[PDB]
Amino acid sequence: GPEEITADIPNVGEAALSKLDESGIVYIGAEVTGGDILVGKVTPKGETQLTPEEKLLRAIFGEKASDVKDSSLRVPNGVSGTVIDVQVFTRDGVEKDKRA
Amino acid sequence: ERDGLFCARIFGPVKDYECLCGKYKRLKHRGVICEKCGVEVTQTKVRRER
Amino acid sequence: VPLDGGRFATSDLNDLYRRVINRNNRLKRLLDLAAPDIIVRNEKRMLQEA
Amino acid sequence: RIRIRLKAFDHRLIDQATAEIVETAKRTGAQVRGPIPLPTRKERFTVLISPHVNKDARDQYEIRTHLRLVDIVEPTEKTVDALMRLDLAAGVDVQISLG
Amino acid sequence: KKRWYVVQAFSGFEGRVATSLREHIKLHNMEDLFGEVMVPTEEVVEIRGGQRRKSERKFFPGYVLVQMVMNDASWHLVRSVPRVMGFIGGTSDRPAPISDKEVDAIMNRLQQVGDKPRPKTLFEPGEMVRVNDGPFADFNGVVEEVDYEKSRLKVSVSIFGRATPVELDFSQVEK
DNA sequence: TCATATTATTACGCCAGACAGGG
DNA sequence: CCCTGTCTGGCGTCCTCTCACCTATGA
Repeated sequence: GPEEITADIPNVGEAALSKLDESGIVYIGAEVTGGDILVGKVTPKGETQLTPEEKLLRAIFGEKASDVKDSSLRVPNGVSGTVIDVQVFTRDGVEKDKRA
Repeated sequence: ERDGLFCARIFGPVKDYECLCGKYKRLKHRGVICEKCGVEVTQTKVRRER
Repeated sequence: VPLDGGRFATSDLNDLYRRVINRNNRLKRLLDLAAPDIIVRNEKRMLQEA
Repeated sequence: RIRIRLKAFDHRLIDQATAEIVETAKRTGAQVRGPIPLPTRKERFTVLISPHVNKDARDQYEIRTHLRLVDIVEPTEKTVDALMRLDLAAGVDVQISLG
Repeated sequence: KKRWYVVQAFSGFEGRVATSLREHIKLHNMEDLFGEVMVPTEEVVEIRGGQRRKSERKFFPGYVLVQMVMNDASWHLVRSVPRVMGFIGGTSDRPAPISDKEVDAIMNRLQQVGDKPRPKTLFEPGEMVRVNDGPFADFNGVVEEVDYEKSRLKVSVSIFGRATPVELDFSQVEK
């Protein structure tokens, strides 16, 4: 399947996601450090060993991703900064999310 | 594609102990080769030497 | 190598081996179906040059 | 078109399966036909419950085999293959058939 | 008397080379110096077949056969036809015609194109067939059943665990 | 999408090493 | 047959950093 830019992201907690909005993209103005998350991005994994819970979770939300593989964009290790401008370009047909 | 330049039954599996067809993945089940794709479930380092 | 654009800009070796295997398979088929000898001379010249 | 015949003894389970397969279809492809319920087979059985003799003493059992007919009108590249990895819950015999 | 010669074209533009060659003949009106032009024949698709459609038939590997005579004017004519490399022979001064003793045996083989042939084949369950047509294309499986009376090999998508048993034609799937 | 298979520029500077030509 | 122009191949500095750009065809 395609990828996800949304902020419902595995393996992360409050301390990473406090600097993102409700749709993955960092704010305009958030002064970040070297190694935070700017854009949250997760790619498909798979069910493989679909267990009773895994099979029940693949028919309750109606989504098949599920845990996903973190591939979020990060600030390269060493540089600080202040996010001044965010561009979002969308290939036509794709659902625009709330920040686009 | 079997059996072109990049192969699996000539040169070995792409993933370690990961048979192309997939049937052997036990620690007490090593040495036996595959029957479907006939890929000896071994290591991918052997695609550097065959 | 992938170039992260859906395509593989291949290395030169796979291109060369692919040319040898194309020309060799066409020469096996032309020696199979009894081609006239001028054409299989030309085909062997092409294989030698590949 | 891909006709899909779900068969199971538990009806709730079969329902769950059907919904699952619909979900599978609908994200990848488009225009899923729908989950059509066919008639249930109520295969009954009578048996003598006594060791030796009492013929009016009986237990009547039955097995309710439920049928669910799901159809897919447009088989795309992505959709059909999606089912390969997508196995359904145990105790539900599925039967896909394209054309 | 017009003898045969072999022309090399850019492989893939061969029908367009043949058409441009006929047109250059009827432009420079050396009509008495060219007989025919033979291209991509002896079709067979893949295996067997008794219906139409199918297509994807090709034997000519890039060579164009020309009934011709040899003057240097006609030689310059054929090499001035576009997308033509040159003749294939012993030398480039006097290029080589092919034969005539192997034309008698080739004539009998061309007359038996469709009269009485099509030899039978066989198959077995192992290890697995290949599907390249319909939604099952790009998938492999095994033939649990092989109806030789209906010419239909029963092969299941064989999904890791429990797949579904479908029927594919011999040409629809590959061994 | 899945096999088909190669043509219309020149403008370095020695320095060895092999080759046909000729007194 | 021993000089000889002439032609063909084979060299030509290490280390690092930034950027862009990547085969056509096709019933």
